[PDB]
Amino acid sequence: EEINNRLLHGDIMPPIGLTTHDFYEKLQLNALKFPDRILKPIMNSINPETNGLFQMVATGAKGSNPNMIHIMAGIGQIEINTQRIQPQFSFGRTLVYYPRFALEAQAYGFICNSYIAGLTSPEFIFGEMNGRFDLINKALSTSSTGYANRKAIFGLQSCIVDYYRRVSIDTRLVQQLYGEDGLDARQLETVRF
Amino acid sequence: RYAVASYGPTDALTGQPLDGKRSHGGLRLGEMEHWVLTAQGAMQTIIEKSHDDSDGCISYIC
Amino acid sequence: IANSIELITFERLILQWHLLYETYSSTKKNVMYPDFASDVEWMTDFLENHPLLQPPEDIANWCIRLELNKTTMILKSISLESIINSLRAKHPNTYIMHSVENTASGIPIIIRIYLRESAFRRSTNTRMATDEKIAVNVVDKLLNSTIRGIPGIKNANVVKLMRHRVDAQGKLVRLDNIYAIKTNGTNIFGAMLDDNIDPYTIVSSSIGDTMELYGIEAARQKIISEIRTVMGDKGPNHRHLL
Amino acid sequence: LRPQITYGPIETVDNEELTEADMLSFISAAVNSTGLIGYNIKSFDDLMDNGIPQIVKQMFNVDITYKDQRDHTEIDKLRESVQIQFNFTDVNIERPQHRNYSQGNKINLLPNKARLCGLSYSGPVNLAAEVILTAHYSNGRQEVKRASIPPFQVSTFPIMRGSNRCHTHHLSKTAKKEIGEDPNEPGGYFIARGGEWVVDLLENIRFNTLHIHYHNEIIRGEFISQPGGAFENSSQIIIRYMTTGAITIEINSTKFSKLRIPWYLIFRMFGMTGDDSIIEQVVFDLESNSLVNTFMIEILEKSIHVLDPIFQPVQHELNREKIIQFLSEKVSKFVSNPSAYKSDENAVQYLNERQLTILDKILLPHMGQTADTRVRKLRFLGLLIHKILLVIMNVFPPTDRDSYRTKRVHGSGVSLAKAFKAIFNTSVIAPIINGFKELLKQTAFEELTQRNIIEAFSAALSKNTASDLNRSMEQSIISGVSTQSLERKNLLNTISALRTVNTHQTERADMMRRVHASYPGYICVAQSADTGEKVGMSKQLAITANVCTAGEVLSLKQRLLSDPAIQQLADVSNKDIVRKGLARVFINGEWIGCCTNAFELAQRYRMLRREGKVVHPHTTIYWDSMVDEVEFWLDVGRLTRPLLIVDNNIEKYNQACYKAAEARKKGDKDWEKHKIPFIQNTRFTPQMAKDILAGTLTLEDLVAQGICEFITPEEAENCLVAFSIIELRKHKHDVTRRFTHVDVPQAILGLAALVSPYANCTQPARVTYETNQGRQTGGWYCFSWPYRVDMNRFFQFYNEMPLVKTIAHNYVIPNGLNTIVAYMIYGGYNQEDSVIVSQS
Amino acid sequence: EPWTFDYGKIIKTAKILDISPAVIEAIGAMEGRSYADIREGQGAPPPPTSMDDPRLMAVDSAVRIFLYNYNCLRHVSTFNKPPIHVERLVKHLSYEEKEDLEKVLPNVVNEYHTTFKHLRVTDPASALLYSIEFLCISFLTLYEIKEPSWVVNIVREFALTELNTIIQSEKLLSKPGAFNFMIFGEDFVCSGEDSSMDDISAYSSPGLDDPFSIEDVDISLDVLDNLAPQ
Amino acid sequence: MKICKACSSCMVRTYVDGNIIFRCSCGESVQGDSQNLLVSSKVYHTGEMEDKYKIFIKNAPFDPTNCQIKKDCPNCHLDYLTQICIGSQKIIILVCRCGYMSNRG
Ligand SMILES: [Zn+2]
Repeated sequence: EEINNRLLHGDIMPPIGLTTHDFYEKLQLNALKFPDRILKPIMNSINPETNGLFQMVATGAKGSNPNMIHIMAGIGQIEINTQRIQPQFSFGRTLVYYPRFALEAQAYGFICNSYIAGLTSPEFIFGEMNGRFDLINKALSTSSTGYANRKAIFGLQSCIVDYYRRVSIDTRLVQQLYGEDGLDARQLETVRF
Repeated sequence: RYAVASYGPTDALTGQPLDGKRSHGGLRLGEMEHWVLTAQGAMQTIIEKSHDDSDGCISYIC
Repeated sequence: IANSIELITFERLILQWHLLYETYSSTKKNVMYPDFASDVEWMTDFLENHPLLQPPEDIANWCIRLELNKTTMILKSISLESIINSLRAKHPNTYIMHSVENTASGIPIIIRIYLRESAFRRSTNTRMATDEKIAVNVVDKLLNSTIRGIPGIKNANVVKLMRHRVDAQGKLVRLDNIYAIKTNGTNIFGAMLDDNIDPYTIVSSSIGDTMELYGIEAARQKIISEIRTVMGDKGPNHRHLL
Repeated sequence: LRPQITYGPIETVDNEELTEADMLSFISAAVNSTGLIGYNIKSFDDLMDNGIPQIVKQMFNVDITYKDQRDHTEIDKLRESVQIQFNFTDVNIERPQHRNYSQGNKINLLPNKARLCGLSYSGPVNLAAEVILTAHYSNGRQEVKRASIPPFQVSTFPIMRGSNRCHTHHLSKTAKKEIGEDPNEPGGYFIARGGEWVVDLLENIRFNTLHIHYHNEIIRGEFISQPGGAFENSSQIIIRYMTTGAITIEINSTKFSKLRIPWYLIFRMFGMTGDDSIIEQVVFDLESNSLVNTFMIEILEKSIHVLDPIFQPVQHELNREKIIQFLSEKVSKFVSNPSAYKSDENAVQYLNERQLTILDKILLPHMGQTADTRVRKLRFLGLLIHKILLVIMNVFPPTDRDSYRTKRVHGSGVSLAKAFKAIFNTSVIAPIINGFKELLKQTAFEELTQRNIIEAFSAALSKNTASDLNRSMEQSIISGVSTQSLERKNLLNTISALRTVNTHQTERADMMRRVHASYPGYICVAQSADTGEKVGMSKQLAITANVCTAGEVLSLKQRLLSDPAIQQLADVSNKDIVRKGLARVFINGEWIGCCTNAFELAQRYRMLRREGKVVHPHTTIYWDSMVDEVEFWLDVGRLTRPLLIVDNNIEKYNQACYKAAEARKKGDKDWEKHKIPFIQNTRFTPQMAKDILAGTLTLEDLVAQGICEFITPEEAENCLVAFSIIELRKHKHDVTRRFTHVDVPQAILGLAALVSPYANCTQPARVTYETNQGRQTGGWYCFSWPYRVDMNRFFQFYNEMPLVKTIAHNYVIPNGLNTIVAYMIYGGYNQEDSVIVSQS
Repeated sequence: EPWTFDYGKIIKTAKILDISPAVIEAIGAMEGRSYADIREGQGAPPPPTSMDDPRLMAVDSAVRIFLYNYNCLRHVSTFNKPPIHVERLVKHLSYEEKEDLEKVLPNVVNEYHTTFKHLRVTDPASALLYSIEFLCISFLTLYEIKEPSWVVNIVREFALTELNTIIQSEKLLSKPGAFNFMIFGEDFVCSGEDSSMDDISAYSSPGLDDPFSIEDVDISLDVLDNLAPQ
Repeated sequence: MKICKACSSCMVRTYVDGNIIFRCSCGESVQGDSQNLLVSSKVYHTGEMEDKYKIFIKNAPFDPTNCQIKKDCPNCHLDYLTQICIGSQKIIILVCRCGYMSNRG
């Protein structure tokens, strides 16, 4: 809100290389991040000796800290391509639920509620916008990888180790020694000098 | 689930098993499977599957 | 230095430009465009303030009138003389006049470039081009003139990075108080020509730029570095990048 | 016209006892009014009763001429060509029938017999016709023979199950249950070759609107014009701005063929040959000093002097007859010998009339189809070029390809009409014309009797082509008109399949799969495929969303033209529009007039829609505040949902502010007492919620009482909606957030996404997973399963209502069991998506 | 200045062309009518009431056809290749006389375009008559010119050829009579209202690697659940 | 452009000896005096200028989808205003139904 008051009074001045729109978005994205102390209320509610959700996360079995924060404290800002929700509903409106040129952070994907508390209808729509990207990119992680995998293999499959530990294409050197050390990648150990 | 045999219906053109459980044919060891078997150096497995089990034959060249 | 290295073309300081078929009028009796006839008022001040900047004899019947975006001149901190001097240095076959760099809103700053006869002697290899097509091309090359920064780079930030160094006692220490310039866009040769940049330690992310200027062995190290960046933290062994 | 009804003051509405569970009664009423798939039956019944008869009686008039190849007598030598002219006068479609193989009369064919025997649930089509044959002779004499043909059956048309022509429409639920039909299913599918097929809803762009897209062309502006009605023929024009500086208008239709014309030639062909007025149609004023006009004029001037190698001979021609004659040579496929007819002063007159008749009906047919609208069409064509050049200037952005403000959803009625047109011509019109050609070849024209004409018409439609109409309709229904086989995984799948919206570059392929900001309330934000190429490709209707039918466009058009606030198009000059700042008014895309105050007109007709007596409740009223345009939409294919209207006291609040100011300026120290508080509320009360559940209050009564109204995605851009009744109460006295409507939160989800309990407490991507898993769940897949022979169908014996159920279980049977589940580690056999089941 | 419609100019002009005056009055209105009806004046549509009536454009189109072709005669020397309608007229002339015809011929476009715009917006009935009377007045000026002698028979022939061509081209937009339909030469002729030879693809119509296709992924179609995001 | 006085066509521009001559396809030639000395033009930032949003700013107080702000109108003394934000510089304009416009418009 303080950034919005500076915007309304014309007190926001971008640095060289940024427009006022970009600097304002940079200020809003940085201002809407959860602090480290968000875990004080979370860890005050839980018993680490007995809480199974915390033990699965803390030991590394499953889950992360942002998963517990999302469930228990709040989801925060929805970011798509490192940006807030773009006004896509008729020139300055993000949804039919918010006015045009709305200034509040909720209008641009800031989810204030957690999953335990439940999301309102606009928060669920912004959550579905972010979650649809995961489904789209998972489908693309198969097809787009296959295109790059098949072209990489056909360009490299003729590289074969010969009796000098060199890598060549039927006679023609690609490497004077494989990996420049002549070793197998399965036979390495990290050692400090 | 599917398991077939060492024998069954084959394609008249390629001589390879028919496709899938519906045709009572075989299963595909595709292009990526041969990449993995080649990366492992398992060439006798490739002869067993791609030649002895798919459509391997004898060719005569002058 | 990062703000010094930022490509500002003359085109991006312009609100609008008008191509006028006019010659030079030392007096108030020659013909001008009606909408811009009032420009002659600050022309007389320009003559009375530039005794050695007099209009030559070979001025053509071609004028390009320019309207500067005062917000961009303020946000980018670009003076009027920096624009004028940059244009006069790069375009010797033109005559340039301008109004005052006034501080009052609603009074615009006008750039007027009169072409010279030598501008219409150059284009001979394409004999099927009239003066209108030549003058338009001159307008295009005037707009693309570099006012500040090196060509090819949009933004130049300032980043903090850590590097190692050997002390006088032989100890290797990681120094964290080092500031770099990570740019947006690649021009190894342009960054190389700058005296504020170390030329021996230019790290471009472009393989083609590295290949052209440095060679195939440096481009080999560049392919290794750029695949590593994409791979991330679970990236493969180094011998697969090799 | 002033609105009449005045409602009671909003200050006295008592809603504070409304719970969010009471607001589910509004969704109940909405679903009861629209049904779940009722639009499908309505659309097919509209096709049966109104669409096909209109198409056959109006869009299939045949008028052709064939050379006489009979040269055996003196009259045969004199006769040069024969003109075959006919049209159909009566069209009827009956209920499906079957022979029974008793050499007796036809009997009724029930859907289960069609399913078992692999038959087609198709009803007979009966047609009547009038034939006129005219033979022409060398001297210039002609002979005309007319015949009238009694009704005959041409073929059979597929019948939607549960529709008017379905036999399960005159039966009761018990009788439906006893003939092997699922007594609880609504229907909405076709039975072809023993299979069940769903003709799916198809996304199409909105007709009579300009869709401007960037691409040697720099920009493109498309415009599909339909002369009014879902079943009319459409004609698309593409206005291209090329890199060469040219502007070309290409007209694609049933007659022209992908031919690009310089834009100013279209104006010249209609008598507008002066350049200073052709430019005036685009810039609206030659005497304007605006910088937008300078950009427009500079581009238009360059485009005139660009050499088109195809239209060069008539490029400088100021004689419209020579331009019409030139284009008639290009688009007439039978003119293969130029200059052979130019010596004939009657063949040139034939070509000019043939061209003008085509041009009047094919270029912007929605603005008119006669000669008197030529200048009117040119005013509209200059408006389209004006809009396209505004995007070129980067004043305005191109069209959003994903938004539903400019999209339409077309069901079986529309889709089967387009398939019918291309099949009726191929397998009815063609055999009849060819049969008449052979009748004339093997017999003299003057010998022919009326019995010979009737016989040649009926004989030409043999079993070769009678099967063709039905089989081609079956192929269109099966091949996919985007269709899909009906998969009876469970009852939820069947309903979800009938509410599916389908569609016909890497950056474009990702963008069309995202959820768009226009979806909430119309397209379910959760339901999509979670894996594969179909992620985000099929869309689901939200629970309260419906598909609109075409309204009475003529009734509203006559009222807008009888309205003193609207100046008719033939009474305002292009100068008068721009110098007086008038606002263009459109109805279904047709520019009909101008008004001085666009906001006042839209608000006055929105109030007339609340009574519903003068303006139909299903009328879209859009006010483009960016350009001051009022758009009325009544066409088929709009998505609508009911929204509860929010009223306020902003008029009294403003007056109290004025009275406080008038007291403050007079030195009064108690000026603050004159300000009243702001109040905004909905008129929906807890008693209305109780009356809905008692069955004594419907959605139509709520609409008729001005409590709710229907909103379209294009009208939704004039709406500020409170997402729930809790948000409305939080802002009851907030004058800075004045909602136009209040939403019921569950309306943003479809039927399969509402199965998930506490779905807003789950990660939203997992709700998408459940929309898929809930449709693949075992259960009572059909209530008539013992009468069916299906493939790969599972009937789960025991099903339970969830202990925590949702509103979705009021409309679909639940599928599953209330299993006791322990959330524990037990031996490691439940890891990585594994589960331990009780063997008992 | 107060303008009025004079019908004697139309009678005078029709007398010179030896045609019925109803043909002059029906410029722009001959579409859909037999030439005999137009000649007799039968079926004449009423005066325009709308400023968007295509008849106003049609008659204004004819006026500028006359004025465009008349100025081509005035500036015949200016053309590098004078048009076909002028080359035969001034073929028998020397260069001095061909560069002439500017200072001897009258300018007959005095105040037309301004007056047509005013009348088209104000009263479309008067605009239709103004443009017909202007066309007849323009013909009479180029007819009753008597000095000098060397130009009298060369501008008078053009006034006949141009005005007849305007009326002939408008006649070509009328209803045809009887003719052989096979003169075009393709064994068939379709009318403008025929639907038998309509484009079939124009009904089922509104009017490079696939990023999501598994084309280079060699995976079985019965195993595609291995790609589920879970 | 230049419009021919007889055929009302768009005349072609040519340059000769410091003069602009308009030549039409009908043979008519004219000389421009002052208003024809504009060969070409271009304006920048077209999607953010004042003339782009004139109708929108005029209609802003009546559109019920616009953001409102709790501020007194200095003219009619209404206690709320309509706040709009245009351009990439995020220019804020407060408008009122009476006709008041911050930025003095
Ligand atoms: Zn005010």
